Amino acid sequence: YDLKRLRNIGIAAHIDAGKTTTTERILYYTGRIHKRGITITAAVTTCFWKDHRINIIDAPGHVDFTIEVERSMRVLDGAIVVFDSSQGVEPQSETVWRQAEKYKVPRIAFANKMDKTGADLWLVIRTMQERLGARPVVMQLPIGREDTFSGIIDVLRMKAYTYGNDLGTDIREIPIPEEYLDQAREYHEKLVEVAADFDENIMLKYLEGEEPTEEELVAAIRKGTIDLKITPVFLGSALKNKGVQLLLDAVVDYLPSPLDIPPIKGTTPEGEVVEIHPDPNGPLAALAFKIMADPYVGRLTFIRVYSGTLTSGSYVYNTTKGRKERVARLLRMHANHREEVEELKAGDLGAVVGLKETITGDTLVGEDAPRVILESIEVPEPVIDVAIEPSPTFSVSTHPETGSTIISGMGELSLEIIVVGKPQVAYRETITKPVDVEGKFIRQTGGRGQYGHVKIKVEPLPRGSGFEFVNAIVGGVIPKEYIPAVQKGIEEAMQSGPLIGFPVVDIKVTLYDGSYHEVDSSEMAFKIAGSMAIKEAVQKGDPVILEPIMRVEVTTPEEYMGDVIGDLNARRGQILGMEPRGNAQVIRAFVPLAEMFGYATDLRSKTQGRGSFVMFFDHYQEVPKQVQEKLI
Ligand SMILES: Nc1nc2c(ncn2[C@@H]2O[C@H](COP(=O)(O)OP(=O)(O)NP(=O)(O)O)[C@@H](O)[C@H]2O)c(=O)[nH]1
Ligand SMILES: [Mg+2]
Repeated sequence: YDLKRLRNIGIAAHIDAGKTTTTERILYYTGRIHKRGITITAAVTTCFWKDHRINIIDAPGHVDFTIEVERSMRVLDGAIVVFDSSQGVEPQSETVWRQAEKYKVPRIAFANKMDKTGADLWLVIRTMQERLGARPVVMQLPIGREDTFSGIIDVLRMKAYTYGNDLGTDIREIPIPEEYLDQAREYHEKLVEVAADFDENIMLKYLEGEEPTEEELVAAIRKGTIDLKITPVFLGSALKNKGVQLLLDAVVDYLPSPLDIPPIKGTTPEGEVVEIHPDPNGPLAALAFKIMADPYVGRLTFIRVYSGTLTSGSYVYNTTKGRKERVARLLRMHANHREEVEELKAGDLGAVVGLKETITGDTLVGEDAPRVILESIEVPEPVIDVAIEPSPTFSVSTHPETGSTIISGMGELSLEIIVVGKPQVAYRETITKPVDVEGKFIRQTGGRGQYGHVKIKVEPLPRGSGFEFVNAIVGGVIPKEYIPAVQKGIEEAMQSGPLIGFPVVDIKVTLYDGSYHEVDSSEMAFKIAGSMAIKEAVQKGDPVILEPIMRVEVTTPEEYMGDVIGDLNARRGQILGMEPRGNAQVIRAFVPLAEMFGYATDLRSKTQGRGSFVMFFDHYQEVPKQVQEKLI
């Protein structure tokens, strides 16, 4: 174990770019030494390359636009960004890129599919400059083109490589062929010129015409990469097994260890925000980031250790839940087998066996360690509903729309992870003026007399105040044995209101009068009496509809910046602010959830596919008269 030799990485790309085949070839090359039909299912997979441990953190999720991604991004240290060489940086690659600096994560690029017709390194470079404002450094040059792509020039070390087959079984270092020498020389000088910006010493040699050392140049490019200022570009063909080992070399060379990235923050008991340094002999602090029901050992919990050491066969403490846990065994997942380990130290990742109450996002500490918390406990709201009848916001409930069960969540595509219904907004209903009404069920039904009679007062309560019920009955006017029945009825009717059928929310109900019959009264009669009363009260109380208003962040290139604002205002929005993020602009806005349906598509049609958005429930508000009348 040595912290400097760890490379915690994620591979990021468009859906067609080659993330999976680049991953699997990586696992191939890394596992040849010493060491059924599946798509690699393991949140973190460990492997070895030139005396370094590479932990590949997978981010499957789904549509990868979710806020779930930031956990994946906080658990890894660096990224390889994979471009498809025919296209340059792609609309989503532009968003995928936009996520990475949104999280201060050092990245290298991999210009993939260099074998495919259209493949052009230069189109990748120029578009990274123009669209992403990236400052790419040309680290490699291709030998041949498309179908003739056969070799790669390393312009840092001025070496070339040629590939005999497409199988990854024949690699040979070769001299830079003569017709690429001028270009190679020219791009070497450019790379020295970049490196000179990060090392005074190198600038001087550049001016004097002295060649710097491999070590210096690698260091200077490493500095700039980690400092987020440059992006070394590498190229190849994962499918035709060319460029992959040189990519792995670049992971070691330029990507950060856990010491190279600023440390994670924690909230202590006393409430302060403290930094936590990767010290293995410090107290234990770990974060769970995915749970898997694997067959062989049952519930697995994957963790990243930030400080201290997690030991097999000991007790830990879950600070997010306030609970003892027994770590029965610790495991690592390799490409073909699982390994039982005695411990897991700071800066490392693995899986734990035997945990019971630990969910993803939860903090684990040593038994006598400081009780710190790493991820804000915020528990979001249930704003969308889906009738899916043919705990992390896949909540399941049963109420109105008899014989239909619902899956409530938030974020159109974001709640859609379990998903035969269509997405509906969670409207509420309330009154705007106090009323005073009666409920009366006086009937001959079911072999006997039935009689219930309640009078209630109903007021609206400040927005968000909830429900209040008061019983102001005097001298058994309604017999005491029946009050629970009438409460029960009031509650039942408040589940479905008068305008559109949704729960009633911010009202105060006061039961103040009524009457009964000495033989004919019963619990059933007073239940219905109360239910009748509240229905009438909500109709008479000049009722209004409350919709949820979302907080929205849209990131868009400046040229479309006028067209998006136009569109947001057409969606009954209010434009709150606008602060830049790279050569992009982020527009914050309030907008109704009713107006955000299929927004991902309109934004991409008004933005040439390069803009994206995130969304959060903020508050309930009334619909204007127009929208209410129309909501029928
Ligand atoms: N010509 C060529 N095709 C490639 C290369 N790498 C991948 N492909 C092809 O491109 C397609 C996408 O592969 P894949 O690894 O699934 O990409 P992905 O980004 O993982 N897909 P997704 O994210 O949707 O699961 C496949 O047909 C794959 O074989 C390459 O280097 N050259
Ligand atoms: Mg894939």
